[PDB]
Amino acid sequence: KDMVEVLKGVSSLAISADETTNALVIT
Amino acid sequence: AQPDVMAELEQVVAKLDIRRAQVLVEAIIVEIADGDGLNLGVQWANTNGGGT
Repeated sequence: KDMVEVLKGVSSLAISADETTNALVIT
Repeated sequence: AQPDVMAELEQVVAKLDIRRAQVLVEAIIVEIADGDGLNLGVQWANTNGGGT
């Protein structure tokens, strides 16, 4: 969840983080 | 979605639906407390001379 925000800058490319498996889904 | 995205979403889902592992967390809080007060004191009172 925290990494999504970090990576959003780099993209800003489409990101979400799954709170459950704590995984990052980027495209 | 398009069949190309369907196959892409199908891998995303399979990775994202991985059996999340469980954690047993034991905490151990140990505290120990004590201490020693001491009150000793001597008073002398004399009718003729005086008192403390």
